[PDB]
Amino acid sequence: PNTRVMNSRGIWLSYVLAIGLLHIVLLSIPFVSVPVVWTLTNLIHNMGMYIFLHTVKGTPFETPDQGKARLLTHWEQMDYGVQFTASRKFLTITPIVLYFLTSFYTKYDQIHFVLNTVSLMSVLIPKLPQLHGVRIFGI
Amino acid sequence: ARAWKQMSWFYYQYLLVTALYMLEPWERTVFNSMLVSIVGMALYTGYVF
Amino acid sequence: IHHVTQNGGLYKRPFNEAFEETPMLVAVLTYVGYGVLTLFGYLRDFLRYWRCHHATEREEQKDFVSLYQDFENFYTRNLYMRIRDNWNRPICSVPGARVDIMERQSHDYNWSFKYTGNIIKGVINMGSYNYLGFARNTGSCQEAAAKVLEEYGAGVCSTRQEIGNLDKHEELEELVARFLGVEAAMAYGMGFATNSMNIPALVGKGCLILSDELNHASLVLGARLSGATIRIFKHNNMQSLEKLLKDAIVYGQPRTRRPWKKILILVEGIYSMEGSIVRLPEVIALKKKYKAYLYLDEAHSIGALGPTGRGVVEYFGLDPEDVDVMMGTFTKSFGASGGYIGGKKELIDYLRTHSHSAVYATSLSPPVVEQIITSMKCIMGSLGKECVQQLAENTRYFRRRLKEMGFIIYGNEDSPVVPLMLYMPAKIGAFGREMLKRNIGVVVVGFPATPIIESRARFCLSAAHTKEILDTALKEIDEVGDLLQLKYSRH
Amino acid sequence: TVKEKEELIEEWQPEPLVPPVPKDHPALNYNIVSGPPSHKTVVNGKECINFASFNFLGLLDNPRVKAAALASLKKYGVGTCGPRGFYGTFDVHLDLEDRLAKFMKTEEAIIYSYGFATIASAIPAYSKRGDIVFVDRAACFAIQKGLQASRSDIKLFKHNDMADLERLLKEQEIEDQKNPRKARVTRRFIVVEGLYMNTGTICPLPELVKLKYKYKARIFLEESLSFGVLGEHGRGVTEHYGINIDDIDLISANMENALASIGGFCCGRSFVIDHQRLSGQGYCFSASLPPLLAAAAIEALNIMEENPGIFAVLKEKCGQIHKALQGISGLKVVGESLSPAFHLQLEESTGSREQDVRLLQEIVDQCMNRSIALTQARYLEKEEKCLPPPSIRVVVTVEQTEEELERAASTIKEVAQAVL
Amino acid sequence: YEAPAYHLILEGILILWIIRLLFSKTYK
Ligand SMILES: *Cc1c(COP(=O)(O)O)cnc(C)c1O
Repeated sequence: PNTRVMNSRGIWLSYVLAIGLLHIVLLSIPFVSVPVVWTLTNLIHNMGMYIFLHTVKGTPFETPDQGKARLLTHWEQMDYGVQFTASRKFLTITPIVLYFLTSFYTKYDQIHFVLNTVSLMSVLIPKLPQLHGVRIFGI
Repeated sequence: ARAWKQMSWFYYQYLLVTALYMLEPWERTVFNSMLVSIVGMALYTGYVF
Repeated sequence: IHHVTQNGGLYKRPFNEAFEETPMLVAVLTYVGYGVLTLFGYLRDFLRYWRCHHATEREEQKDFVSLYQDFENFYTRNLYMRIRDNWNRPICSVPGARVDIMERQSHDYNWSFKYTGNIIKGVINMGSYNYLGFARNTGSCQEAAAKVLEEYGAGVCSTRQEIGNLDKHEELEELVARFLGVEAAMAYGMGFATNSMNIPALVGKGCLILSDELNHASLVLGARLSGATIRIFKHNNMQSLEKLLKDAIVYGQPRTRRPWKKILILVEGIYSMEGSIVRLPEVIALKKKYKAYLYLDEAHSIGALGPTGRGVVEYFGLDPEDVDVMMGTFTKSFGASGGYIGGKKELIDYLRTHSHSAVYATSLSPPVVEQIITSMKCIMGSLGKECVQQLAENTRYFRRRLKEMGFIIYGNEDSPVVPLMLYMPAKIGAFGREMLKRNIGVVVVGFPATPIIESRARFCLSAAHTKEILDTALKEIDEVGDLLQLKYSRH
Repeated sequence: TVKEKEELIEEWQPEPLVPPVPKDHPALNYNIVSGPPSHKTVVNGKECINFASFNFLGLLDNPRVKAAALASLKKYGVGTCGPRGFYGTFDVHLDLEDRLAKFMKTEEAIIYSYGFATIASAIPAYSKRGDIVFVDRAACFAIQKGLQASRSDIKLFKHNDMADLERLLKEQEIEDQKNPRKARVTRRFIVVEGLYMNTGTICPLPELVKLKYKYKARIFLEESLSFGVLGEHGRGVTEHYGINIDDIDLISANMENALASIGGFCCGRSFVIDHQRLSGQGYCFSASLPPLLAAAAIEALNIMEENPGIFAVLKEKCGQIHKALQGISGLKVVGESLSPAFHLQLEESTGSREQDVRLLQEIVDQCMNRSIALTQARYLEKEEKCLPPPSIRVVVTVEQTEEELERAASTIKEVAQAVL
Repeated sequence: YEAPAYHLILEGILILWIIRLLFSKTYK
């Protein structure tokens, strides 16, 4: 119920394979190259993680707490406000481990360092504890 | 003939898992096309490489 | 004597529950099913930017702030509306063992229904709350209810503390007190409005409520109305009840560190979903160690559990004097409508004056009091007390039969509710539509009322189910459980 | 914390679960009624005519209502095993909803199983922790629990009084031009009751319907006592004022008063009634209304439609128990001439209330010996949040038979002066 | 191979950010 959704059974194993389901598709494109396979699958991952966790606020269902979760986004309400629980940090280590493989692949370029890193800082800046209720100029 | 009717169950079993069953058949062939046209794309790169 | 386990809980009988862990391969495939529904959920909600018809907020003199949160209506139109053709079924007969269900279909893909002409005759239902089988239109059990209805009328037009207080109401409250084994009791109008209007009369401002993870909406709403801290412990986890109860006494309120004013525990007899009897002797011997209070909720418990069934307190061999307050309902075992709260005499006299329902809300209807009275006579002494030995057989026969067929069943092995485990959300709307073709109706519970990957279906047994009626239903889960391949267990 | 310390604290003492109840000695004297609470009832072994039963139309003792409730008990049974979603929705649960939609002349009509929980469970479905609700401060206790379960900030306004309701809505237009984003999602409501149980007056809908639009709120009418007899057909305060039913967004009521049944409906437009099925919170967690109680409500709807002249003789009978009662010493009549349920509280009020309740109990108790039964209008003291003075109620029916109604005005003038 | 200028420095920060992140254990 959006406070216990990433701490159920088998949500981690179905989150790793969703990256592989995204990567084996994007590696299977004719007019593309393998640097802009791992460049492309890093933007699509960190855009979904920023739109499904840091923009959508509320529940798809109707919470019987009279909408106490209405103003808070989905990151701010995992496991009822505690920060470093067992499954909140796994969603922070995972864009890092993807970033290292996209660092070994693409062979350490310039403008792909421009595009991969600022898409990697764009998912980690709101994941700090000292940026909990702040919404900067929007939403 | 019994290998044809039983093969239609494996399509029906494909409708239950991954939730193609209550998906309003105007929207079933949208998901059927994207499941074929990517694997048909994973054979075009699959044969070359 | 069986177990004296660690906390002092003394079990007379063996307990033997079993919650089987969900497989890895199945629990990956469910999220793909919820994935393709939320994907087409946003795809369908995108295509509604132009003009299966909607509700259309009135246009004439409106366009104020929009009445509903549209994002909170997501599951009620993209996962519920797809498969809501079950669990709303109009029936047109007595809800006993065989039920005549009206037939309907949708030309609108379940946005609107239409009743065609039919009555699906002779459906064995397994989704209604008819444990002892006192819901029938024959017999001398409900013959005495018509005698009251031709005299009193069809409802008191008043309140208890006002004029409306009949001789039937004082006659019932004396009968419930002897039936449970307590000193006094008080009967209420409906069972949901018993918990929602008396829990704010017990606890006040500086109290604490240790409620379970899944009680009901009754014991939750009754706890929101009394301004009091609500701490959740895990479902049947006596190590997590004790740790919240130890850390309640040696700490205080969250702001100031005063002691708690009083603490009580909200537990139930049989939990409805995932039907599991509460570990009740490990709560009695725990509340005497921490001086807490206990609020037992015999909703499904009374009439069903224990020989000459008077709830779960007789089922473990305890006394009703050590439970502080024993709420229960009359809808689910007695074939009536109402509810009660029983306890010490000093408790009921407080709840006959400061009660939220003795002063504002009307009392029971006079003919449905007599159905409660003539049902509680048949249990104390006609298909009376031989049926609680008969539901004792159907609970044992039906449970081990489904388990050795490869199905996966939750719960204690002597509970009348048999939760069968559907995992995929598309097997929710398939298993509901598949059984109804095969002359049997069930109740299937979906995603937001369960966890994500639980999504189970449910079988409410009945003593009106004989052997051939029950054996026919086991044949029809054999076909459907092998058709949808819902054989998840490894045993 | 040291482990030995956590054994020291466990000498801890809780307050007992119930207090030693009585103030001086309130046992409240539950009036045991022998038989039906009919016209000629017998209360505590005294044959007497009643003035606290709310069967205004006299539909409880009507043989057509008992005939339709008997012929439905012999084919459906007594109770409904299960809630209304999980195989509990009969034919009459569809037939009674379709009759109340066409008797109120609106689209849908929900049915709850209990008259208290039809507005304690309809208000929290809509207002959810951010909305602003304006309540008339003397509403019933059923409304006052919908306002606590929905954690929305309530702003009370004075009873039967405009220009203190305009003042609260100008405090939102100041708040509207203060933070224009937050006041775009507030969705404020107005919750008023059509005829009040606690005062017995009628609220001005035409200065409240036309004021809904200029300040962009929504009206939740709760005509619990106004349903049954206000209009020439019995549709309540909406037909008495001659305004359209479509202007009011949720008409709640209960089938307990003036229908001799159990439960309550909430009729309205199908944009709003459909949402109380997936979040009604007492609609989908309790058993449905038993079918013998639903058939009595259909037959009560048949008598109210096929003989609409019974609502006329209830009106001028209120014009004879109210006109022939004012002008007496000791107590004042605080109900209107149109409302059938009065209050007859006492003027020149004393000091403490518990003595003032005790003095007023003597008027009822001395008059029960004269075959005229009344009541005493019980309340909750420390829960009601705005509580009226102690009163007594005089409730009139259509089966009053005026020559023994004018006796009841005479015997209550006589005993009000021999006590006070 | 093995040597960009201002990238292994930033990758060296994040590999020391994880070890801090794996040991925090607590909040409100
Ligand atoms: C069955 C159920 C109810 C239903 O209340 P009724 O009005 O008796 O139908 C209430 N509380 C609990 C715990 C239940 O299981």
